[PDB]
Amino acid sequence: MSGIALSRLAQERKAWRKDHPFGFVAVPTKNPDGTMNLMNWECAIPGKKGTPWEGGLFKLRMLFKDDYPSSPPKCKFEPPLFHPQVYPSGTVCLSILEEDKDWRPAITIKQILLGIQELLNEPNIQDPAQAEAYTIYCQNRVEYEKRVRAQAKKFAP
Amino acid sequence: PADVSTFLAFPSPEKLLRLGPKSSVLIAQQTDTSDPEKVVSAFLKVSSVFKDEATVRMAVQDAVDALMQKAFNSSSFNSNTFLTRLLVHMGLLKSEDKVKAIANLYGPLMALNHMVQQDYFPKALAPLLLAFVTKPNSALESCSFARHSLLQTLYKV
Repeated sequence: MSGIALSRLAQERKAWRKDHPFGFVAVPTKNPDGTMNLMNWECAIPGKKGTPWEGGLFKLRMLFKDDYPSSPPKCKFEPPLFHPQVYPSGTVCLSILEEDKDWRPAITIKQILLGIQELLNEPNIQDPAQAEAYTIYCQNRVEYEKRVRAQAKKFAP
Repeated sequence: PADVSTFLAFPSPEKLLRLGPKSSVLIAQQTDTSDPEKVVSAFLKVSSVFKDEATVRMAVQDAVDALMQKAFNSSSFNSNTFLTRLLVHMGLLKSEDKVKAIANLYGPLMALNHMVQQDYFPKALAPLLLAFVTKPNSALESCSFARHSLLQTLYKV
């Protein structure tokens, strides 16, 4: 009974295709039979120019639950990224991606992808999702930025 | 006389001592150290009975050493996963899965204070532990003495 979610996602696809930020990618995956799987999207976020993430293209998957948009989609970097707000599993943490926080059925895929891009160079360190990146960020900022640059070069398209 | 399962089910200083003079070996022997989650559980249950009294302090410390030596000395044991799950169960790091953080961190902090001074402890884990024990948190703030002690010890690792 995913009808409502599918109706919304079909429109989000149309909107995204009509206009989206340059360098970004967001496309529904395909089912084995060739049809579109609007509940599972393959996306890519470009690093912000002027930041240590510049040049990198970070792939992530957006998974929508049957009750969307009552619930936010689950966004996971594939592969997992080195960042204080990214779980070792790859799941990204953002207030707008939490049903009990700032998620609102109205939030768009564009807003989410732009929000995650913003998060990349501006990590909210108050409540980290991984101990490794948080520890380095806090104990040696230069080393942290050094690892970020290496990672950005690694995922350069 | 007592048994390991009964102790783990309902931990108490008395039950630990009733395990006998070989209690340390028994705790490690009866714990499936191939599973980080189970090692975290055993570590927390054992440390939960810590009391700053000779017989109990020795019993808890010895148990922790036997357990952690066994766990850490498995070349397959993921020490990073142990640290992460430990922090999650102590309520110091968020997780994707739901876990009810333990109520009192006194014992766990005192047990850790002892553990990080042992040869079997992977020093690479010290910075991560330090990062999350120094990070603001009400549970730790109410366990000031134990928290300060552990941090002072971590400075020496």
